[PDB]
Formats: sequence, structure tokens, C-alpha cells
Amino acid sequence: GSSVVVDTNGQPVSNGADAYYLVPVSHGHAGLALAKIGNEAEPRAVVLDPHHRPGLPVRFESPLDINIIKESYFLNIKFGPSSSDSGVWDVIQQDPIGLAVKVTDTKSLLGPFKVEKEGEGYKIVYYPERGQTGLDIGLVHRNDKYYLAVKDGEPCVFKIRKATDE
Amino acid sequence: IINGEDCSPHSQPWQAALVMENELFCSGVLVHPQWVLSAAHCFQNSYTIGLGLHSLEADQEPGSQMVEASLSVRHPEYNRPLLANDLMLIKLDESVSESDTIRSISIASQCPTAGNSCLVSGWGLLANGRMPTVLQCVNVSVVSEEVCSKLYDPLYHPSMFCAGGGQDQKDSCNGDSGGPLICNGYLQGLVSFGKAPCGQVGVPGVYTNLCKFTEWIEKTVQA
Ligand SMILES: [Cl-]
Ligand SMILES: [Cl-]
Repeated sequence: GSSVVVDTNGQPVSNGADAYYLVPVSHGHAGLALAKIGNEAEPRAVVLDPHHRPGLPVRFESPLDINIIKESYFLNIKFGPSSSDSGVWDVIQQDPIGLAVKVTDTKSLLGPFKVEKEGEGYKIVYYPERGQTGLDIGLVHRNDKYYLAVKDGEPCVFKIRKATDE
Repeated sequence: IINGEDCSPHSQPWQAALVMENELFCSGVLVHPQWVLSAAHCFQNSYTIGLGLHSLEADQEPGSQMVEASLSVRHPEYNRPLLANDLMLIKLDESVSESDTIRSISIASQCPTAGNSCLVSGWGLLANGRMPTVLQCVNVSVVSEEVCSKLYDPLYHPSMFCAGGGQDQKDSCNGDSGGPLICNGYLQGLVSFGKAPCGQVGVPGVYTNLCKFTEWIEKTVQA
């Protein structure tokens, strides 16, 4: 947990200041995007889209006054600029996906995610209630889409590429 | 440090730089010749610590020392509740010779006084989002426990206190973690956390309330 999260160049991932792509280690051809779920008219669910690579970049945020991220820190994860709080991830019950990753326009001081070493990269883990037990984020295939959703024991493994191409 | 200025060189000779592959990630405070106090969230299995610095280039800083440390002890209640009890003690591999540019500071025994103006120093981000070349200093004022709890409940815990939030937008920022807040001549706090972005009017930063830990610090150092 005291491990510092690093990018694909081996540099510490910054606290909010820089954006990064979550690149799947065995799905580098696909990338994060927003899609519709349920009956919703606006796309608010996060999917791994085979048509976008590297996909939408994220920022990892902790209220701590440090400019690196450790695996033990509770994080918010968000799309978009530091200055905007649209694009903030949360996990929301939504049939029939299950506990789906969705974007919201509000942000708690302490987010519910951690980034934890797994295999050749990192997994995203969701901690309901910011408690002790974490649930792995993996993929749920429904409606011809691969939604990011809780799939405990079957995480999607990512490497973290700094978004200097933009 | 947001909306501060360069420190008068070597005016904060207890300031410690914690560096990882030649880049600063936190600060700490020299409290005894062999001990540096910092935020527990800055914990690493080993450290390289810069003392006597102004710029972070030791090869341009006469009187500076870059020292190794292996042992550190997080407060046993760190992060229970979340973000609380945010302090650790780092034992240097060897005691340093104190000088006019490397010197310990006494810790406040009395708790913070609402309204009091204090000084915070560090090498963290400026208002423009860049890192400074030399240590920055700024004044921030202690806010009442009533205001701290109103803004931060349910995460406010008396191992914390709040300072800043002025119209002046003076604040600590990322990379200032673990550094000192000095009040009325004594170490009163460590930079801990805040609501982002830094330097918002009406939103003070949060500091570790060291007056609560003077016994644990003393016992740890003496053990
Ligand atoms: Cl790569
Ligand atoms: Cl429905």
C-alpha cells in the first residue's frame, strides 16, 4: 500500500495535476468512453470501447497535500479538467449490469476508489462506504457494450499512460 | 504555497525536504538532531532527507546535508478515523550537527488559538500550478473549531485544526504536505489536507494538531 503508483514511464502519478489514460494491458486496442445504460437519454456509464484508443483520460485526486498517489490512498477518479467536477466516477446499482461505474457532477472530499497493483499493472478497486473491503472493477458485457462494473475477483488490469499526446 | 513569497533564506532551519529520485514529494520538520516529524501519509520504507536547503539543489547550498533514514513510525491511530492522526517520526541514520542553517524547533504544548496568524512554509505548488525554485513562506490564520467542524464534518477530528480561508487566498498546496505551521514561535501543525483547489476564499486547509501528540512524540524519541 505504501507503494507509489507509477505511469508507463515509471514516473509517480500526480495528484490531480496531470491526466492519464487507463490502458488495458490485454485490450490496448480499446479505451474508456461514456455510453448509455438502462433507459437514460444521456451517456453516463463508463465502458471500454473497441473504437476509441487510448480513450478518455482521467485524473486521480486525493485531498492530501501531496503531489503523488499511493496505492493506499482513497481517490476520486474523474474525466475532464482539474477545474471541472463533471466527470466524477461513482459506482451505482443499475440492473442488469450490477454495480456500474457512472459519472456524476458531485464529488466527496474523499473518493471511494483505490488503485492497486495487479499482475503487470493496476486494478481499480471500489470500497463501498470507504470501508475495509474492496470490490474489483471489471467488465460486464450487456447490450453489445463492455461496461466497467464490479466483478469481484475478475479485475480489468490497466497500465497508466500520462496523457502528453494532448 | 499559494500567494506567499520566497522565504528569507535559512529563516526556517527546521525545514526538511523528503526527496524520491531527486524530486521533492513532501516536507518534514527537524524536532531533534536525529528525528524528523512529517505527515504519516508521506510514509515510505526509506528516505533521502534534505536539511539546510533553500533551493532544492544541495550542490548549490553551502551548509546543507542530504541524509538517509530507514526507520519511521506512523502514529498508531493514523487514518482511524480517515485522514486523522496524520503524523509520523523518521529516525535519521545518524544525528546531525545543528548549525545556523539546520536546527530543531520546539513543539507547542498549548492548543491552537482561533484567529491567531501563523506561518507555513514549503516547496509545493504556487497559484500558477508551477513548483517554486526556493522555499516559500506565507501567513495563514487559525480558524475556530466551530468553523473547522462545520466545513469538514464528518471528517473533522481534534487531531486536526484548520487555518487559512482568507480573502487573501493564502494557503498550503500539493507538495507542502508534512511541512511546518509555526505559531507564536513554536511548531503548532503539519500540513495535512484540504478541499481542492487550494486558496479558495472561505475554505481553510487542515493541519495535524501536534499539541495532541506531545507525549507520543516524546515517548517515541526516547524509546
Ligand atoms: Cl506505453
Ligand atoms: Cl429503470
